[PDB]
Amino acid sequence: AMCIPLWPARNGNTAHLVMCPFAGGSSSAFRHWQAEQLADCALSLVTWPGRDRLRHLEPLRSITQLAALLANELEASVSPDTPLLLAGHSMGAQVAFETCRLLEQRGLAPQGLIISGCHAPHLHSERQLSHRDDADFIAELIDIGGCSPELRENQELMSLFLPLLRADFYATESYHYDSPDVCPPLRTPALLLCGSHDREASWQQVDAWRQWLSHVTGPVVIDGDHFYPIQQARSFFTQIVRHFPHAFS
Repeated sequence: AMCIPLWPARNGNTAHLVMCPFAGGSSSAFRHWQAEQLADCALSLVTWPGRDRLRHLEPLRSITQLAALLANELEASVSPDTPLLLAGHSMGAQVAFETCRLLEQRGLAPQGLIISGCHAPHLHSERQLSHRDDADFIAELIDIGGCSPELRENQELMSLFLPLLRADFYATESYHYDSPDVCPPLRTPALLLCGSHDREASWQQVDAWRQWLSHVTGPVVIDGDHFYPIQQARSFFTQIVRHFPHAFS
């Protein structure tokens, strides 16, 4: 399964929040979330094929391919009686959006979509990595914030990580539409989140998601940098719960 549980539901809550991770983010990226359940919904993290317990698979190189895998899994595994919330940050926002698109088409719209820290699909990120050689690629990764310079000093780590990181960044950078009118807007209620000091996604880049979303609140600004879903988890989940009161009973 792509989805791995992080929180069980508690206090009788029936909602299930499914989180799509960062580009190159890993299992370990979200241990901080497992340390303390901040809301009563069940909470699962999506694993891209090619790493963690799915390392026996080749990494996919397309946002829409990831979304098709995830939409099928959720359609098979989530009871239609379960209020479903789809969330994603950075590249995960693109997968969450496209997954929501497929579920919505199928008559299985989730109760909510949370788009965090990501430019809209008709835009390109101002940071671009896929054209760079390995040294430059890693320097961008370090600049983003979730990568040790130790990676540069070990060809074996580089041979392990770079195909995964490069696959992720190719996927998220090649993901682009010429115009919002290429698809009908999504009707699933949506929340836009962005960070006050997030260098990967400005308020304007996230606000542009309103071209694709019929029922949207935000951007709601969380005080933090690109890692605010982790470093400011309390604000992150507070804003999610607040904006989806139906789904949290």
